[PDB]
Amino acid sequence: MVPKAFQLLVSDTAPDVVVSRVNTTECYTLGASEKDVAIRSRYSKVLQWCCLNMSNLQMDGELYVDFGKLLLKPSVMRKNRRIVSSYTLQQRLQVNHPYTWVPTLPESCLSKIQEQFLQPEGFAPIGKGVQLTYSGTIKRSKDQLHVDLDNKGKVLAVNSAWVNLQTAWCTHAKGPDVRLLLRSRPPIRRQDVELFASTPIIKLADDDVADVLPPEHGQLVYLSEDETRLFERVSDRGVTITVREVKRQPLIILRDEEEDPRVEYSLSAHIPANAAKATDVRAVGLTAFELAGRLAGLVAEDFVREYGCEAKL
Amino acid sequence: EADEYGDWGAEPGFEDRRELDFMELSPGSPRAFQLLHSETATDVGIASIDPSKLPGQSKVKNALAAIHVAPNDANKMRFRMAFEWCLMNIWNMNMPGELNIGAGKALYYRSVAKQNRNVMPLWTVQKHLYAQHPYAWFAIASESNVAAMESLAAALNMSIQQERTTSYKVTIRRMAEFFDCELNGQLKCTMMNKPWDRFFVSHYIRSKMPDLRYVVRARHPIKKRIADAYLEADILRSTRDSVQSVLSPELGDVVYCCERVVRKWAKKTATGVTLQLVETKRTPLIITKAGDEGERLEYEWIVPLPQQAERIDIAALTDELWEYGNKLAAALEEGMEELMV
Repeated sequence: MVPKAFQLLVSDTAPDVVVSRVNTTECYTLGASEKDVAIRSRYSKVLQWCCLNMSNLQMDGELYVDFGKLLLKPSVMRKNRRIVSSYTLQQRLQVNHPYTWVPTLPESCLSKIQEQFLQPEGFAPIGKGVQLTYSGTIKRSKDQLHVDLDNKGKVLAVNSAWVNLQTAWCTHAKGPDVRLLLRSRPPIRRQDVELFASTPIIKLADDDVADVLPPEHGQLVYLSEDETRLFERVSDRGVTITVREVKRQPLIILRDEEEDPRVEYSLSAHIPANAAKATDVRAVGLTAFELAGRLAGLVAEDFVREYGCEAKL
Repeated sequence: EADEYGDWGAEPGFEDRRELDFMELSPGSPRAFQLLHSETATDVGIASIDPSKLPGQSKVKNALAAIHVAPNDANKMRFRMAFEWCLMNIWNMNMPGELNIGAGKALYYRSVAKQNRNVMPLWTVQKHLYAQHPYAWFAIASESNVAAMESLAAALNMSIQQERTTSYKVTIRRMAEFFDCELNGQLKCTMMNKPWDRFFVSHYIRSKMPDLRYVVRARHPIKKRIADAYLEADILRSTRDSVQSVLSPELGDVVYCCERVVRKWAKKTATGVTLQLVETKRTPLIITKAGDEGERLEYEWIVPLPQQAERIDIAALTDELWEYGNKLAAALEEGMEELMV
């Protein structure tokens, strides 16, 4: 019903060449392009096209950027080739999901991020200190709803499954990788918001969570405790960017790939159908990319020191 | 169009279309074309990483993360793949062949000034350059390049072998069929090969002025009676001014001529392969093409294609050939700056 885009934008790669004309129809020679202009070109073009698609579909959207490590399954390589074409690598990643996204960031980096990224930027703290929330995932017959719960566990919000229309993966040697996505939420049908508010999803007991959801109403496949701190920046031209810092610890898990505390930083915005007509999404995308690159460069040293993920070929 | 990148989904059967990613062939004028660059590398390196301390990944002790590759290694790997492919094709045929590394500059041309995008990735450029073959190689050198190449040969312990031998090259056309011919200096008919068929051409575009081109070419077998008749027959008379054709009665007309001062430095490489350094000072003499005129000095590597039975180390041979081509380019570079097209 709608096209979707997948991109693996590895940094420090320049797949393009400048076509420099030389005087003596036309004639030219090839020259080395800049280090990473092509990445920004692809990101901006795909963002603009998919945002146009959304606008013609009067669908809301969100530009979601998070920081973590993208670990490829060892089965991605064929015939044991260390070096492979980027186009082939992307077409291989798309076919069967060999990629594994791990949103994380070292604990000690928080002060450095606040002093050298949040404070120098227009980013200012908002909200009321730190808010504790429970993020849960309810699988159903044909859909996978998401639910937010307060300290008591009451149903704060019910949301439909995120649909990703554009999924980019900025990848860096030393620093944490950056995943950039454009997401949409098909409207929750109204009964569901009611259905899940009345029925107690979870039953708190001395800070221990036991599922009490009626089994016919899906299963609580995923559940986690979240400590959320919000920062916001409303720059000129009426575009807002939000830094959500989440200390997340899962409680009820389905698979053994998500079982540890994790610190996540997410840059988010909004692309309303009406606003996007008068909004240059080019600037929003470029600003998000630049901010992500700056923070990745800031935290690269401590990410390497604490996690040791240094991809050297 | 807009799908020139790996976006907008996964089109089915990508491995079939992208199996020959390192080059560009259109199955049934070189058949095989690849374009390289000294600072551009579409290749991405899949390294080995240790995600022992990640959250959620404490049992997996090995994972893969994509990173950038130095363009030297990516070009090495692409050239090795293309060379292995062309070697496989040659060995499938009975063709004997050779790989020549020539020096010069490559110039292209756009069909129409409109719809010309300033910055494109390599593969679409390769597609455009192989669609109608809109390119031209200009082999250039200087007199200082003579001393530079002499010093390079002395450093590489090259053998002197041939010195300043003079020969000629001519082409005879019957119907549209074309014959290449090599003649000895004293108007002696020497060798009657068929024109070179290049199965693989690589435009390795360096950053600086000197530019390297690797070409793998083979000769079809020559049918006996025509070549034998050509051997004894006098084809090229020489007046005191220049050469002239006396081959009319039983041959098609001559189209091209040339005089070659040839200087060959040969040596055995690290592996069991013999390589040559050919210095060719060519004077066009009689020509029919509007661009051939002008004396041209060329420096080339020439390596005969090793046979299948010899079973030479292909990877090491490719590494040595790339290293020697880079050495040639580096030696020629300091002398080659004044051209500026």
